[PDB]
Amino acid sequence: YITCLFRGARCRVYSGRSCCFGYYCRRDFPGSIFGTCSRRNF
Repeated sequence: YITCLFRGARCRVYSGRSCCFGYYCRRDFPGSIFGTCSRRNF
C-alpha cells in the first residue's frame, strides 16, 4: 500500500503525493480536475 504513483494509475491536480521518479501527473483536457500519470520526456 505504501508506494508512489506508477505508470497506469490515476492522479488529480490537487492529489496527494506526486508521481514516482521520472513520472509526472498530467490533466485530461483544458478545464479538468483529474488526470493520469505519464512517463517523463528526455
